[PDB]
Amino acid sequence: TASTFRNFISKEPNSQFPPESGRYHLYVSYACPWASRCLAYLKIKGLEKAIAFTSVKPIWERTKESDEHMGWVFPASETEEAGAEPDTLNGARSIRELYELASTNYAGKYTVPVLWDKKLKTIVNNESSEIIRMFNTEFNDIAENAALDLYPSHLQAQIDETNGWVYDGINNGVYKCGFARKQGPYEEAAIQLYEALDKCEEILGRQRYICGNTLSEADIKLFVTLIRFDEVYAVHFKCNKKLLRDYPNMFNYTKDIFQIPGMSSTVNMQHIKRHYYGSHPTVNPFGIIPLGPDIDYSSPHDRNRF
Amino acid sequence: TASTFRNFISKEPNSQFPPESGRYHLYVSYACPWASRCLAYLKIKGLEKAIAFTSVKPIWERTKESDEHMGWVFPASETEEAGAEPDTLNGARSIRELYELASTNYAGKYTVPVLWDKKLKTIVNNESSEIIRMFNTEFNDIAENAALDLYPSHLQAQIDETNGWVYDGINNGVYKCGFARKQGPYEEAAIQLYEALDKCEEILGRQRYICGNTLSEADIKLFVTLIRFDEVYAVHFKCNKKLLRDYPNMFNYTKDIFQIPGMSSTVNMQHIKRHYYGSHPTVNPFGIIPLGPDIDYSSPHDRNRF
Ligand SMILES: N[C@@H](CCC(=O)N[C@@H](CS)C(=O)NCC(=O)O)C(=O)O
Ligand SMILES: N[C@@H](CCC(=O)N[C@@H](CS)C(=O)NCC(=O)O)C(=O)O
Repeated sequence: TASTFRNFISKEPNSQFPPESGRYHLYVSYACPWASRCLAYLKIKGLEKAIAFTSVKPIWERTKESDEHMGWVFPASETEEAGAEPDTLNGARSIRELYELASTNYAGKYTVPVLWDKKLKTIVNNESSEIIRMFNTEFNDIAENAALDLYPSHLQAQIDETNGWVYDGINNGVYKCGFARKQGPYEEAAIQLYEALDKCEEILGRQRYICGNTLSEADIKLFVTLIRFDEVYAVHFKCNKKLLRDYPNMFNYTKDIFQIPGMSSTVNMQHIKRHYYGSHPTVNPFGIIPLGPDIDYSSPHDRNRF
Repeated sequence: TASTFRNFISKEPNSQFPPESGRYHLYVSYACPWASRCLAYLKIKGLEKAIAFTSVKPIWERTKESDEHMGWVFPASETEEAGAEPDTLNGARSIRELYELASTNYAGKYTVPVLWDKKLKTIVNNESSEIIRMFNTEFNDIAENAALDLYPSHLQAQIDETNGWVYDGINNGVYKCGFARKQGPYEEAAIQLYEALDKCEEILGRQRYICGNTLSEADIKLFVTLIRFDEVYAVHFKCNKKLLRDYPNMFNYTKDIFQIPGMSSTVNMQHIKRHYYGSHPTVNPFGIIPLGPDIDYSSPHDRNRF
């Protein structure tokens, strides 16, 4: 009956959602940067056994017969498309169906990520920024890497501040450029985007990570956008004043984070490219997929110089 | 009454078109690479006084009321749009109108360039490859730079051979990528495109120009495509396996040719970008113009190292 799903896992008494192992399930798309945040945290914090995940198909399809709604769909079998698995948990065929199964009063969009609860058969949370916070603290009793803290108290002020202008300028900014229907609004977003990127470039020139000498939540939010920049945003969203490849610091910075154990696991460039170029006949009518620079992010970087 | 306009200026007896000064007129668009070939030759060979030129508006508009045909149009006045001038010669309002005025039996496309004859009130030629040949030899009696030969006999074999695979792979190849409606054909064009570009890169690593140590016709045909690559082809036509900026030889090679006296005169990046992104609601519905890297091609190059 809920109109929104913004609840939290909690190690507190009288909590609807305690951090039990095998209880929760993460629904994602490799293509979506926001969902990719959560996949990164599962590997970084070592929550693989605690929380399994399933990825939908990259290209949108029709979710129902009665209306022409387009969105995320699950494959019918494991062999239908690489990187995608059917929803064996609830037998759903689309993300939309999972929401409807949780509540007929849901008023939001049918988006990923989705943190599902197997016990109450409901959606705990569908906000990536919140999912990664509870992935960072609430599962430390069973996390393979409990010590690792991406949101330590002494950084929260700087992380929240960084997240601020990085969200508006970069994470969400690339979409402002792509969804712009007028020249003025486009240039506003593009200008502000490369102001933010230059700002990052200067920071990462003095230190290894965006908020100091250690990895933080801010780095994961930034990385998921950068890893998609030259292949998608630079063409699909017309963000071409400068490519990531041309930012020496951010470029090696992306390689560095990509090469962190378990991170490359969460980058599926096929799903990334297939989704953006294949699910928007508005912006890309014939659904052609650019060749792309095909950069090897496993290749050497210079970020150890710090 | 002619169905085609493929005639030649000639210093021969009994020739319909002798190379008289002030007799012929060149109609172009700064945006079109093929037309830009001819502008380059006018400045290189020093034919400014001999042959005047007029540029149409970059963005296509309706040419008639009775049908919805879109194409080149002249401004009504000199102040309507920079880089464009009205057709004061024949008072035409579109390129289409110039063709119809030449012959009601014309069966080709209403394209630029157009080499017009003021005497017979007709179109001499509308093929860029041919226009530049007669710009190179037939006006040497009045050319400010008569000595300069871009198609000297001892290079014709190599120039024609270079022009061969450069036309299919690069000059026309970028369009094969952009007009591709299917993935397979796109990848064919994109693959073949970057095979040709790599081939150029290797050549220009051993020598200054594409056909040896001196500028030739082959260089002008290549340059007009390269100067448009990162701003247009790399995004609009999805040619993004590699940007020109990333080819050190071809990149400086483009700067070198750009800086040849009178060449920069023929590069109007505004017209270039406005046309491609503004005249195809098919490929680019909202007609948004990417910010673009805004490269200064007047900046220093390393091509004198030869
Ligand atoms: N606020 C959400 C954003 C999630 C989101 O925008 N997801 C996109 C994928 S990139 C989506 O599933 N969109 C589906 C739709 O709008 O139809 C978060 O940060 O987690
Ligand atoms: N074969 C011609 C090609 C000219 C050409 O394709 N021009 C284009 C501009 S890039 C044009 O005027 N197209 C107009 C149309 O097709 O409607 C040449 O090499 O000169």
